[PDB]
Amino acid sequence: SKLEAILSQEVEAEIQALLQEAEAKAEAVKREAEEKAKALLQARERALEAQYRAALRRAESA
Amino acid sequence: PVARRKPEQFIQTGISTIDVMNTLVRGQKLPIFSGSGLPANEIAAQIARQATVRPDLSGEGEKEEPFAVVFAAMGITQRELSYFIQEFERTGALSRSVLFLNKADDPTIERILTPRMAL
Repeated sequence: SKLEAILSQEVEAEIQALLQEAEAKAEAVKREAEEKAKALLQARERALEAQYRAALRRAESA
Repeated sequence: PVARRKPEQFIQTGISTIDVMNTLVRGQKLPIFSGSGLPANEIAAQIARQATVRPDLSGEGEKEEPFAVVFAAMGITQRELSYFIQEFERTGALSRSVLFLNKADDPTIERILTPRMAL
């Protein structure tokens, strides 16, 4: 009862701190997912920029 | 033979395994030993519309030189002649070049005189 509450709140605090660091692990997963997302979108930005920039170059020369 | 100097700059030709491992300097005459059925005319068209000097890679001389591709095809299949007309006029890289072409059915003495004309 009393000792239930004491030891169970202890296990609560331990696994709550550890599972919020696991939430920080999930947040680093989301962080790197945003990193890959911005690398995807910005590399596609550079790709469309360079491709249609060279297309303007080619239409200019023609 | 006293009136020439040695070649000392380079050229890029787009091809990576030419630009890095066996460089084309300006003055060099390097032949492409093709096979029989290999693409040689495709590499011809690619080097023709992708070669560019890089004076920015130098100590920044002038761009007062333009570049000029003199392209002399002698004894071609005429399928390849259609390939060269479209692969030159396609990207607009015909405007810095001059194409001395002759087919296979054209007489043999033009296939003699063609590289004299181009050089």
